[PDB]
Amino acid sequence: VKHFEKVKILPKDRWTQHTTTGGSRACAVSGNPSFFRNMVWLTEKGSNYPVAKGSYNNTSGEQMLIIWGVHHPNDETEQRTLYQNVGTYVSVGTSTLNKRSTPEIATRPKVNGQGGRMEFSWTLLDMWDTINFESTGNLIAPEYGFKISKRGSSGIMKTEGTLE
Amino acid sequence: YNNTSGEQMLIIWGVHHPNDETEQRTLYQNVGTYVSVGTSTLNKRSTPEIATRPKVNGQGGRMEFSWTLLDMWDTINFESTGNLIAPEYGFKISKRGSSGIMKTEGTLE
Amino acid sequence: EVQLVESGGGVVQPGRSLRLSCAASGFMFSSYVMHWVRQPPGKGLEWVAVIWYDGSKTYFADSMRGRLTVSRDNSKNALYLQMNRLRAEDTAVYYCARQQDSGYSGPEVSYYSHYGMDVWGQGTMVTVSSASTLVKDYFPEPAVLQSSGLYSL
Amino acid sequence: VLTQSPSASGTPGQAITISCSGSSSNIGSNPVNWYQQLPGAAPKLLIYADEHRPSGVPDRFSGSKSGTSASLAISGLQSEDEADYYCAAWDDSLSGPAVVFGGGTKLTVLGQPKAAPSVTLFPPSSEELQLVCLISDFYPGAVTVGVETTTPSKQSNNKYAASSYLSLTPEQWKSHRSYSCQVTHEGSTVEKTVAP
Ligand SMILES: *[C@@H]1O[C@H](CO)[C@@H](O[C@@H]2O[C@H](CO)[C@@H](O[C@@H]3O[C@H](CO[C@H]4O[C@H](CO)[C@@H](O)[C@H](O)[C@@H]4O)[C@@H](O)[C@H](O)[C@@H]3O)[C@H](O)[C@H]2NC(C)=O)[C@H](O)[C@H]1NC(C)=O
Ligand SMILES: *[C@@H]1O[C@H](CO)[C@@H](O[C@@H]2O[C@H](CO)[C@@H](O[C@@H]3O[C@H](CO[C@H]4O[C@H](CO)[C@@H](O)[C@H](O)[C@@H]4O)[C@@H](O)[C@H](O)[C@@H]3O)[C@H](O)[C@H]2NC(C)=O)[C@H](O)[C@H]1NC(C)=O
Repeated sequence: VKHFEKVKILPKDRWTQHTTTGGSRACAVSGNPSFFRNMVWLTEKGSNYPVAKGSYNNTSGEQMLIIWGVHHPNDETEQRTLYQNVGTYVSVGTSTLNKRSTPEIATRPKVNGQGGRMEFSWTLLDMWDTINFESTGNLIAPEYGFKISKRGSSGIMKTEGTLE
Repeated sequence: YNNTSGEQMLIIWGVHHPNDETEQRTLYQNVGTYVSVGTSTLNKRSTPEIATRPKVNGQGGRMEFSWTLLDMWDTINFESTGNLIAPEYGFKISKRGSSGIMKTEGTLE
Repeated sequence: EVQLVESGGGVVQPGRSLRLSCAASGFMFSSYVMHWVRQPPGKGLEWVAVIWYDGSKTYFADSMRGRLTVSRDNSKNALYLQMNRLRAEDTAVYYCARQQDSGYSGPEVSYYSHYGMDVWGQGTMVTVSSASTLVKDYFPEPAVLQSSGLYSL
Repeated sequence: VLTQSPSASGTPGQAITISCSGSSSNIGSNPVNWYQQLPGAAPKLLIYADEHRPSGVPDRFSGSKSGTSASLAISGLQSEDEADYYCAAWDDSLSGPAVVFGGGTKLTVLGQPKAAPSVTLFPPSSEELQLVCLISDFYPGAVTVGVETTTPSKQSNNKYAASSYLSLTPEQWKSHRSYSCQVTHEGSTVEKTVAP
């Protein structure tokens, strides 16, 4: 891959029923809690966490890379405070794909002062195909997807050096 | 376990997969159990898949074992409501080096 | 070495106002919603106020209506309390405490409500009297002080 | 406000339980934390969100909640466990959201025999131009006697002390209800009554 066009598929503002403005101190930008610029971390709004739904038909004109996370809380407490109801799940599907993942919970060593974890997955969404998310919690959503613009023999070079 | 050993440590754990709900109850009491392992890098919450299987060693149940390498100074966490086969031990790596596993029917002279 | 240190305490005359600070160290201040709570001298604890990590929202005790400004400077690791129209009741030790969260920071109280106050300062004592300068009705400083702003035992 | 048992005491090795109660507003909706204040010093959080303890806290301590009430337990008892204990819960009342604290509880490990106080009265002196009930020693503290009373104090003999004073608009009414200072050890409330 030689180029990407970054498309806004599922805009932050389109979830009126959940809290999209949450962040963490592990992503902190100059002391202030932040999060992945390309992701939305959904939490309860008004003590409720209604089913979250989103879909994208691909009008981009080319294939699109899409990524989503699922949050794995440190304890049942965290699960409740964040997503309210337990026994949650995250569902993604397309012409070819199926996943319903459940939030594995384990007490883990603090990493970045964080016992929770986020498991991300990706897929290639074909032209004219459609992606479906629905979840009752622990869903880290894409606000974006990457359309493949230019294609070609290329590579990833591992070096400590700089561009002259 | 926090790792004070001074080197990396191999750790193994099992999860029991009973032949029937009966066995599950008699052994672990409550059903809808689970087994949770975690470290700086790792996460698993496994649930005890139950199936009636052919007797093997006169045993219809099974045990699924998993392992990991626990880094120096890192910490391993287990918690489970049942079907957990726990390590009483772990293996610290003492000596390191080009070596191998040789398959032979022969003996040491 | 995670700690909070309260300063500004002292004597204040009733009808006047008091200004207090708290110095945070050994952790990231701007990610933590912070607390003011006071313990009158020998009586129990009283919640005073709360200020959000980003300073976006404040909540005051019903006791504090109309007398209270609470602010924070994140870059200075500073907590600021300013309270008007004081009285004998307001006499107490003053505490700056840190509200604990999961990893997570957000606008809703629903998150933090499950937790609370994993670190405190050693406090700063405030005494309200218009006075100044057996044994009875004496100054300055087992004793106890009456409504006259005076000490005796 | 929340509410707790007035005081408590027990023995080394013994397990003891302190309670907290309050409105559907606070505890009924929002959960509860427990703080521990050792004497001469500042609070430190014992328990958060009902059951859960933080790091650095021994296992003997643990607690719970049901309905609008919550409870705290110490499974075994060391001298280090002597302090004041506070339940606290978020309210979500009106006027607005707010934290709320229980009044408090003091407990005593009983590192010694019990006792009963010395209380004496000494009415107003005849200098008298226009009171003092002192309990001269006792264990443990918290004797719960122009109302003024001091906070039970440590001393050499390793029992405690205290003082209480009143007033006057200098007459005689009380009498004949007079002057008393009846003070209570949980175990006897006791009467020193003297004076006109
Ligand atoms: C996601 O959105 C897409 C575009 O908005 C949808 O793709 C289109 O879907 C419609 C109906 O499902 C199809 O309409 C049919 O067109 C055929 C033949 O059309 C010819 O020309 C188109 C380009 O315009 C070409 O793609 C075809 O191969 C044909 O050569 C007619 O015979 C039918 O009567 C009907 O009009 C479109 O063909 C289709 N576009 C493409 C690129 O194939 C898609 O359906 C949406 N997905 C979902 C789940 O709704
Ligand atoms: C598991 O147990 C381990 C050992 O008991 C813990 O490792 C130690 O953790 C403490 C605090 O978390 C760290 O203490 C800090 O030390 C640094 C600098 O120390 C320097 O020297 C040490 C060797 O003694 C070296 O490892 C460091 O790289 C430094 O060169 C101070 O700046 C801090 O103020 C503080 O004192 C230890 O550094 C750390 N040891 C190691 C090997 O890194 C570990 O925390 C435990 N894990 C859990 C989950 O509790």
